[PDB]
Amino acid sequence: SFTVDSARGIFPNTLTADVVPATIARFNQLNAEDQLALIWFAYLEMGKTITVAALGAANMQFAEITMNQIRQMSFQEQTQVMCDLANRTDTPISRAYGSWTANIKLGFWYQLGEWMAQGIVAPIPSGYKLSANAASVLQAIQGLESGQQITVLRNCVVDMGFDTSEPVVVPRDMAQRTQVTIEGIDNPTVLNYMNNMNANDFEVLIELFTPDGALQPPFQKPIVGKDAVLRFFREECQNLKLIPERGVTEPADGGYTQIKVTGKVQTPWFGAGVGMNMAWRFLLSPENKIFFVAIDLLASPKELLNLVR
Amino acid sequence: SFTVDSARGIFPNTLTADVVPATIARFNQLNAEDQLALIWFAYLEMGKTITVAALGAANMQFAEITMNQIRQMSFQEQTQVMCDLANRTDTPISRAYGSWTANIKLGFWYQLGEWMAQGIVAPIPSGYKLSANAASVLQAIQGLESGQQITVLRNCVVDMGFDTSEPVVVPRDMAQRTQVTIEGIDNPTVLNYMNNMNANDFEVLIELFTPDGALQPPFQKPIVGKDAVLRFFREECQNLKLIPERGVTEPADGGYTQIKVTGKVQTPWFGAGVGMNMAWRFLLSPENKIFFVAIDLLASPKELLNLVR
Ligand SMILES: CC1=C(/C=C/C(C)=C/C=C/C(C)=C/C=C/C=C(C)/C=C/C=C(C)/C=C/C2=C(C)C(=O)CCC2(C)C)C(C)(C)CCC1=O
Ligand SMILES: CC1=C(/C=C/C(C)=C/C=C/C(C)=C/C=C/C=C(C)/C=C/C=C(C)/C=C/C2=C(C)C(=O)CCC2(C)C)C(C)(C)CCC1=O
Repeated sequence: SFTVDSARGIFPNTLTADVVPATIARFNQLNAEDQLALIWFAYLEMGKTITVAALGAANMQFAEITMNQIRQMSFQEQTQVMCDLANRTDTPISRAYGSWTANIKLGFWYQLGEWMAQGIVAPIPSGYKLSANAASVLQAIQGLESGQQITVLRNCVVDMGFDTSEPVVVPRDMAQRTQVTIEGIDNPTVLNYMNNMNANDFEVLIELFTPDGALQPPFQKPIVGKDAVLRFFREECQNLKLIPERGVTEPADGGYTQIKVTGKVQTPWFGAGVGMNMAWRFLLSPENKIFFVAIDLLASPKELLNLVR
Repeated sequence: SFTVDSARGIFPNTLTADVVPATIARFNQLNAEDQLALIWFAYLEMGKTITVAALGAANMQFAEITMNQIRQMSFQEQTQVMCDLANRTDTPISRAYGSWTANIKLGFWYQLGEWMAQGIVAPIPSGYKLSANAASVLQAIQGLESGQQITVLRNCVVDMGFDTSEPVVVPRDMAQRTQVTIEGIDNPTVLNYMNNMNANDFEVLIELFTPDGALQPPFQKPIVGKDAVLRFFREECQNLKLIPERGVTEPADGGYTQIKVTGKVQTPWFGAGVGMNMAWRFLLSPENKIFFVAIDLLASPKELLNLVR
């Protein structure tokens, strides 16, 4: 009667941008000094693109205390803390970082990055050489389209720190809510998944799922059950713009229904500056609830028009 | 024996950018809808220049709660709150805003501005007309050099709300502190004023002043006494870059000494993107303490080379 394991293979010819996890794996072999410098360089040719729209919502007071403690350190001390983070070293600061949600980690580095650009905290050593391995990883990153580039950078940041404040979640006022249109799809479960995402209405959204329903983010394991999925929505999924374009519906065994939708997604971290090409792969129960949805980062815009079996 | 009143006229041929307070005065006559739209337009052609370097230091948790409350409002409700702020209306939100320090007010509008650019909060009405008066004020703003433009915008923002959380102040580590060089000036009181400013070392800095010493910001009244001046330093003066260039020293009556220094200042809100041309006008006591310093926004770069009586 379909498992999460079996559901995650629906629409198998959806070609994903698996260069992204490949490059992350290459990055995770580098030494910490290589990792910091590589991101800095990759940051120098897209850092002015980040926006503050994702902040003001992740609440940073306690993290900012640590940021100011770093700001008071000598450049040798600041360098060591950043290496501790990259190495996932077991230190108090690195444990604190590792406890943070993804948006707080990103805001932490975003602020430190601006402080570095203004000399307020330690820049990357002027005459420091990217190792041969690191130079090749950087070159690979520079060759990716922006949506894949920012995904690599986010995942690299989020994984730092030693692995062991709740964000304010705000549903949009009804008068401003939009309704998507999807060429070839009118199933309200799919339309309302998109619309409640876009309105941050996660309490309505989570009711579209089966009790054991699962959601699989790009290049991640499935998140299983309403509690975990809702937790993921509130922690990470605020102020996305989901812009689906088209989709197809296929019968599935046992009264299930599988739907593929392609389109574009914008993250509040970059706004309209970066449109990532995505696919949503749904498996709906006989009661038309979401038992499984996978969200794929597509290999290229050509995949937006790939709706064949 | 010199008063603050008499001291503020030293070096009188220092030509200031008094177009800045003139344009602020014109702005303060406009209706609230005109004020919001005018800033938005003026913001559209310099908004991507603002940086986050001034945040993470003004601590915004409590202000951000109000920002999220605004984010939840209908566009009609959000519009009214912003008009209340511009009109300095006596409302709870506008009283809260009016109680904030300058950097918190600026961060509040900075975040709302990004949210507006992404549709998260109410944009300016598409078919709204700047009145004839407002169109002329906007044109005047657009014609100013960047340093004067950002000064107009800051003062306009700071004055909103109904007039009735402490920032983390971080002195630079000694190993990173820089020393200015000023062509024609070696008086340590002047050099160390600049150096302690640049290191956020306000407790050392304030000791350079006489007990009754006064500081006059651009187009402001003098701030009088160590307590008030130190308060101003900690609330507003973190992470400036003072880049003095040259200066002159003149004897003054009663064993006093008057010094003029010209150069450039950068604010963390824009980093190196905006260099404001400034003059510092010091009156030093016989004990070589700062009895008075005025900081002038100069009319044009030509004034950097104006050291004549
Ligand atoms: C680290 C470092 C730096 C700092 C560097 C910095 C500041 C780096 C920061 C980089 C940032 C801000 C990266 C943000 C990436 C966000 C992405 C890819 C969002 C994707 C969301 C998607 C696809 C949504 C998907 C969704 C859809 C549609 C659903 O349907 C369901 C939900 C779901 C979520 C799945 C320095 C520069 C300081 C140098 C030193 C150093 O080391
Ligand atoms: C409002 C509004 C918007 C928002 C607009 C926004 C976000 C506007 C934000 C504008 C910003 C961030 C303006 C910042 C200006 C800072 C300056 C001029 C610093 C000067 C410091 C100096 C000269 C230092 C001087 C110093 C020296 C050297 C000393 O020696 C001693 C100390 C002293 C301090 C004197 C929207 C876009 C949302 C539209 C709606 C709407 O209404």
